[PDB]
Amino acid sequence: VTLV
Amino acid sequence: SFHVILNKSSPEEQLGIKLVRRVDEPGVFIFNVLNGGVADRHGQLEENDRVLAINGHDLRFGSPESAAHLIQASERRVHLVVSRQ
Repeated sequence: VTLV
Repeated sequence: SFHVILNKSSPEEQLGIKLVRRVDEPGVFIFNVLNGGVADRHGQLEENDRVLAINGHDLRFGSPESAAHLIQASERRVHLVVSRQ
């Protein structure tokens, strides 16, 4: 997952 | 689609959203929304929402990495165009  | 505007209190502040890609379909999708973060407090975004654009930059066939970069690039305003099934 990519945290933004 | 619909519009969600989130504002960062500082340029390095995260929105508190985890984004993912899927093997079987195009798009950037919300995996989860972190409790107490900017997106959670705003309240509108839900898991599985698709991020179609950030600040006018198309992400229909884009990547979570691009989304992160675009969110970071804004001083404050993050305008998301979102779709929901």
